[PDB]
Amino acid sequence: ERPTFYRQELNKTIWEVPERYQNLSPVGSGAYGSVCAAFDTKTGHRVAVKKLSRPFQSIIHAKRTYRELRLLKHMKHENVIGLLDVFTPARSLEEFNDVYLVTHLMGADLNNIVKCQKLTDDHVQFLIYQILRGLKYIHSADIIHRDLKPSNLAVNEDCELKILDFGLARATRWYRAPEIMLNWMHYNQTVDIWSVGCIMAELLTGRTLFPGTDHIDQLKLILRLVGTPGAELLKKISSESARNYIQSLAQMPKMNFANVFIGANPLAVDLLEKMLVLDSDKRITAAQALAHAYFAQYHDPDDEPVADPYDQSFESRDLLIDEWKSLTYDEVISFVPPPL
Ligand SMILES: Cc1ccccc1-n1cc(C(=O)NCc2ncc(C(=O)N[C@@H](CCC3CCCCC3)C(N)=O)s2)cn1
Repeated sequence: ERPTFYRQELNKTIWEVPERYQNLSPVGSGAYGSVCAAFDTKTGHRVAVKKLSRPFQSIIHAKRTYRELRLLKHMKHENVIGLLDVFTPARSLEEFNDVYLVTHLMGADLNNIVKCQKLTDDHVQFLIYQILRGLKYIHSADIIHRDLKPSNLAVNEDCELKILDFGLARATRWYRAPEIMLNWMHYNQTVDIWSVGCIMAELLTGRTLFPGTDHIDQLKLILRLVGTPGAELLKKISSESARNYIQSLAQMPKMNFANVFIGANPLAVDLLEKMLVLDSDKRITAAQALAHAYFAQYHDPDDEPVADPYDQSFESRDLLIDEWKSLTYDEVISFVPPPL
């Protein structure tokens, strides 16, 4: 039942796509990759079409291609980007050299909702609720985002939010957890919870919480708010050199957040305290945060679903370039679209 394709020049390359997709036009000025908006003649809705770059040039390109298709095929949740379609003009494995991914077309990213102005407390509740609902789902599959920031979060006009990643699945360091920038090495899923705390502060105040000029300055701004490590945290660091280094960027106590977020909802301030903890073993989880009193008007414990298990064992394998290309071809052929 193979569709009829048509060719055109877009982004100075030949795009070849099913006649299903009409009125292609480049969007994002390069910020999303090679992406066009299009009209889906099957549904009457607009979609985003991404063309992958040199997908089987090398073992590293081939494994990156496979990884992104496996992640997108897994994600089935309202608050996470999903795969509407995946296609290739190739009629066989022999001629397989191009991959196209189709998602929802979003309206605006969170920088374009905030625009350096405060949001209302009710609007902040609704946005952060949806990010946490998405993160409960991703974390339940043992997937960590690792680069959450306003540019990777997007809404429609009804303010319905989805999580995406415009980088390489694993630019600015303003949203990065302190353990990552201190090279502490034993990361857990609450690196994403740190990023959510920074984003929530920014929605409430209209300003960046930790706008560091450089790597050193980023850590000094963090430690001025959250303080020098306590005795319980220092006991979990191996190297004398690492313990000296963190203490040399601090020598200062944790501030009370009630003194920093003047005018804010006291439940907002309590939740920010539980997200922005230096010791990642003591940081609140996505599931715990959804039950916090700050989200009473939105929380439904019966509609905060978890993921099917995600087999990540390919990440440990060393395969030949034609093997990664064949595994990718099989995943295109096996795709089942979501319901109309
Ligand atoms: C028009 C607009 C306006 C304002 C903001 C955003 C948008 N906008 C851009 C797209 C888009 O590029 N869609 C095509 C895509 N293919 C692939 C995508 C993607 O997110 N891969 C991830 C997938 C895996 C992650 C895993 C963590 C959770 C999020 C998905 C990756 N880098 O491998 S997104 C849709 N809407």
